[PDB]
Amino acid sequence: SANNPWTGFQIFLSPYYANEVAAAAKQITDPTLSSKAASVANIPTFTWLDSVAKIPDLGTYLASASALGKSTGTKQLVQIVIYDLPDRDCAAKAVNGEFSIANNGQANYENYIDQIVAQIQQFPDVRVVAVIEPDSLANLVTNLNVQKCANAKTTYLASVNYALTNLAKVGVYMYMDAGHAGWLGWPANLSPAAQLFTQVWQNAGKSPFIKGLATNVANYNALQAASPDPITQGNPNYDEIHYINALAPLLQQAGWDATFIVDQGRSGVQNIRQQWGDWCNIKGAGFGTRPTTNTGSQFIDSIVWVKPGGESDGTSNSSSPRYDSTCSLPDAAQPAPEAGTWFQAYFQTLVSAANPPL
Repeated sequence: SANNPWTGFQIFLSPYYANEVAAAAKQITDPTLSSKAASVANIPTFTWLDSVAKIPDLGTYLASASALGKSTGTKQLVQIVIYDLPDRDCAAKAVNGEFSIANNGQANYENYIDQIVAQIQQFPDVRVVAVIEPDSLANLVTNLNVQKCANAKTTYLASVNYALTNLAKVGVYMYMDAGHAGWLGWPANLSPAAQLFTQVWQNAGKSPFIKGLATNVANYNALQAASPDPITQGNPNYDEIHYINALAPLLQQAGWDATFIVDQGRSGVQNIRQQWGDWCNIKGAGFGTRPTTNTGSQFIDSIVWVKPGGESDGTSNSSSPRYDSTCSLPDAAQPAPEAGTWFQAYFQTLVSAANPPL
């Protein structure tokens, strides 16, 4: 499209990820690996607003970005993930997330959005790009047979709508999460997916700030695969570019000339999964293509690092109340700590296996 949110801006680098990476490079013993590892703090990632407790961090990042822009003669851009739906991750094996539908989820999520909007409103010289609710809408395409998802459907739709509608009022550029090629890219899932995303776009008033969709968030697919990963058998859309090429024209026909962003933060190593649906701490993953607007596709505004590689996807300890058995599969790195916390051994391999190399 004409207006790529990233062009003409400097991305604000997460100080939280930078601090994690610096501490990790010190725990890495080999000096050559260590310098490459240390350089990861300079690679832009998304900040996950996975709880209300993270909202004050957003405020500090906006204010820091505003001051940095003035100090360096740049316009700054802060990258966030909206990730706090009630009954979050409905098809997962474990309950996570602070809000529940049965305890005023909708009002509490709305208040979470209101607190985010109230921060963003105070810093109009900082641009914000938000990924909207990974692992939400995609479940409403393929997983309505999952009872938790069926029962969450109206709440997910209403809550995502509230986020889109109100973040648009403060000019946030938004990409709704849209799964990945092995979820919604199956040809038979494309039309149902397009129908859902276009209904969501319509309900939020077709705001031009709703730029499109984010794919491969927290996943491992290639953007452009050299050859199909064996996990993809049966699906001609074996990588993200095939998925996006197939989905984009369906959205265009609805009057939404959508554009896309694609997570590649853990895509450096292909052919590492037994089954395509295995998502948790996949062993042998490497850092992938670094964020860039040089995407190779008319539909793709940016390659991004949404999931911050090195932070766990979930614990492998079956005694944890947060335990999802996907995190104990043969292709999951074990033992693994709680979701969101630092997983040092996993980070070190991401560095060693990076492709292109660091």
